[PDB]
Amino acid sequence: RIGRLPIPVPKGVSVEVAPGRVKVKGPKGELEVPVSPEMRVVVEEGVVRVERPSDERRHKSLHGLTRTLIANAVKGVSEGYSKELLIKGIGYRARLVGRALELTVGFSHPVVVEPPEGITFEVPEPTRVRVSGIDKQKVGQVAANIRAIRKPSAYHEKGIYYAGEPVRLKPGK
Amino acid sequence: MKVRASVKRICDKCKVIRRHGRVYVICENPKHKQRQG
Amino acid sequence: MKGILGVKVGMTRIFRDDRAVPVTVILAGPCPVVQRRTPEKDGYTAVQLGFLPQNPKRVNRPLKGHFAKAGVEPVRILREIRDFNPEGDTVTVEIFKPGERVDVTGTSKGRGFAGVMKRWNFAGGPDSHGAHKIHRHPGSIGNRKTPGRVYKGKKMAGHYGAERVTVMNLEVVDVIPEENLLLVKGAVPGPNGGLVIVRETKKA
Amino acid sequence: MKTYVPKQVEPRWVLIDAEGKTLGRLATKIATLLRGKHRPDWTPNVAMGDFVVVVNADKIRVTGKKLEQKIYTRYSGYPGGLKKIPLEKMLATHPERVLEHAVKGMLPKGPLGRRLFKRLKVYAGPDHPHQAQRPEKLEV
RNA sequence: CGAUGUCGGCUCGUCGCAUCCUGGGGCUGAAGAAGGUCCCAAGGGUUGGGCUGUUCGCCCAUUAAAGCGGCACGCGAGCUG
RNA sequence: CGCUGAAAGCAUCUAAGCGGGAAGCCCGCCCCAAGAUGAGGCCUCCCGGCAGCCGGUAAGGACCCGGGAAGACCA
Ligand SMILES: [Zn+2]
Repeated sequence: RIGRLPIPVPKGVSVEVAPGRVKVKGPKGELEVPVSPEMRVVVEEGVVRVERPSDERRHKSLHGLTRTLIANAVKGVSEGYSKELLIKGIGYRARLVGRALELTVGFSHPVVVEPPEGITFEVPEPTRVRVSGIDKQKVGQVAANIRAIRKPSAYHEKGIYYAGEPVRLKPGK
Repeated sequence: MKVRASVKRICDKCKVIRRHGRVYVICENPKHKQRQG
Repeated sequence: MKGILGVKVGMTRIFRDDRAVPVTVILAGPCPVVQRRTPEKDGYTAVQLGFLPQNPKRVNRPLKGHFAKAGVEPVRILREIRDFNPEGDTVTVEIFKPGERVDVTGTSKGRGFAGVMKRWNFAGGPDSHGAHKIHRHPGSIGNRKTPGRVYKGKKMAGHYGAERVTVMNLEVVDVIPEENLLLVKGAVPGPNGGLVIVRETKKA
Repeated sequence: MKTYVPKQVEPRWVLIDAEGKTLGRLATKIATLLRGKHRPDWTPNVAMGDFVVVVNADKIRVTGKKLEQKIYTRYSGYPGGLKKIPLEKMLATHPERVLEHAVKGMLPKGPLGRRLFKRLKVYAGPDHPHQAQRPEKLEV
């Protein structure tokens, strides 16, 4: 229950507040969160918080978003994130090529993906792939594009699946 | 995406959103996916 | 972007690979640059090419001084190749190579006050069944009281041709170094002897 | 006792920051200074309003979704020749022409009005070539 | 009503989108293909012929398709009659 | 169609934000175009007497003439 919540700041994480933006430099790396100036950043060592100036809908909204968002950021520079994908479909798989990730999921050609900056493509197997990095949204963004490449199949388990993505396919012939 | 003016819940799982100035009947059933218009 | 001045000497087909590939023959070089359009000086990139040479006793003092600031002999025609900084001081056909794609810009043959059929391929009118004196008119040219005028750009009689025209994606069939002749497949705008500009094609 | 008419007066240059100010409001005050209706010697039938130069026209600001929902359109006279231009693109290309359009929408028409529009000079960005004219800065 | 020439065809088009095809997509009683429907989409195209004054329609053969309409049921100081 | 995500513990493509995404729009291709009176820019050439005024002038141009896949004339 969420802007109410306090955001712990387990070092080594340098929560640097700027006007309308924070700069958090954790062990895993660094980033900056641009933030609404209307919301205060309660910069306390160990746990930082946010104080919504009123309780309008915009301020509970921006309060929860700012709090949970910056918490995601510090958890980013402090731990980074991961989002796996269980590539399915017979003969469908991938393999990292340096930084760029080759993926072949049944086209007239393979498909290569380039990690943007931190973004790494872990290839546990050709069938499963990890995409990790400090960013929480960006992992879901690049991995999002990955699943967008070969979406799930409605009639067969043949498509790029998220880890934990519940496989619901309808019957066919 | 059923388009209509009187978008409404169909099942209890029919969740409603005002996404980008429009009202969407989003649910698990793709048949239940409705766009008010 | 490579280009060269040239003149349409004529057309002819030749035989490469058992194909009578028709080409236009084009006396292009040599083209001496006279002034390089630089962004600091002119706000963009280009050069200024003299082709063909002109009688010294047929040139005005302004142009003469323009070739004194340059170093070239007085030359009849002078044009600009946009976005082309030739290292050399006289561009020739060597900049191109047979098989390279080019686009040619020339002035098509001036057809005078062209009729509407020849100018826009209007069907005109029938030759019989009572067509009264209208065998080549455009028929109606608008609408009634709404809007009750003539739109801009309505196709009508006028000068068909005699205009800067560019055919594109032509192929360099062959270059002729000793002659400054160039061979391009297909036809080129303009009459024989009419000046033209040969340019690398913008396609891809 | 006829009403007083002033003699010809040298127009006093005026610099105005386009930055940070609202489009419509700023254009309003710009038009006001342009008319010379800040001067007690004002007279309608003569353009004696002041020359005006503006900088950072790009730095103008506009309320709401007007970045895109405001479409500066034009008309070529040709069928289907209605060229709609959103406000964003018009900023990327010709913000100075944005302010030109907005203030020109507020000037009185007629040849006096056109000469008045000549009397205005926009410059997107912070600079302008009128230091010789002594552009008096004037906050609004 | 001291005149606003009336159907049809021809020429020339321009425009709307309530889109026929082409572009994109959603759902499917979508296995694939072909589909149905709906949404976004007006850039371009949207055939030749037989019948009939006809528009319309039927038919022939095709097409990706053979759109519906507005423009004085567009267009005679442009034609025809 | 999304990712992140509060309001609203959850979830939410949206509210902050970001992405993809069409023969569609803009540009990109071609042509016109500084009467763009906002008349743009670059190069080169020319240099007296009664804001002016006159003078022949310089550069230059025009008329004229031989023409021309340029053309009704003009251009
Ligand atoms: Zn439902």
